Amino acid sequence: AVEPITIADLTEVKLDGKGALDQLLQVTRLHLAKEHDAGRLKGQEYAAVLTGGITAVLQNAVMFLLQKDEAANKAALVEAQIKLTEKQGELLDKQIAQADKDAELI
Amino acid sequence: AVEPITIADLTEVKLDGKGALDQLLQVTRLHLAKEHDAGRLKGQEYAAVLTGGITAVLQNAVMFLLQKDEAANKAALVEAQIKLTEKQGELLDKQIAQADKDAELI
Repeated sequence: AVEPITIADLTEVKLDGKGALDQLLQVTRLHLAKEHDAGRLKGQEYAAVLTGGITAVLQNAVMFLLQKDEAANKAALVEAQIKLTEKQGELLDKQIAQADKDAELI
Repeated sequence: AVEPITIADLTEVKLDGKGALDQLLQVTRLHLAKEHDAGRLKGQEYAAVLTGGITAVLQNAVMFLLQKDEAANKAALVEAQIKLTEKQGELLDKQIAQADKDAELI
């Protein structure tokens, strides 16, 4: 169950790839494109914003990939522990009555 | 019970998608649109604010997705432990009386 996360997983070199960096850049491009299509951006702020954003987007994507997968696993582990505590509580509920019946042997 | 959070979960590439980034951008757009509809914004501050916000919104969404799911699981685990401590307290309440009755065997 060990899928090795690789540079290909982060980003393949193609512009239209499926890497996380690639798709974040694509969505940024779409938002800027709609903004320019409406009368609100010239063709130069479009480049300025993207170039400014590149490194921050990279850092965020790197942060995302490392912590992404294991969080769901942690949550499932927690809910399994929830059920386990349910059962321990039930056993102790049995325990009190068992001891109370055991009282008079002494 | 392991749903793998993916890039699609974070954001699909479409503008009108259901990704967290997409919906945060949509709500920001709605607030700015109402502000412009009232006589309070020109069509250029609208672009300036959005472009400035992009990366901060991205960072906040990434922070949100990782910690979102497991918090509820942690809370449920805590309340299960609450019930467990209830039962342990009851058992010890049985314990004191048991020992007091056991006193004279020595």
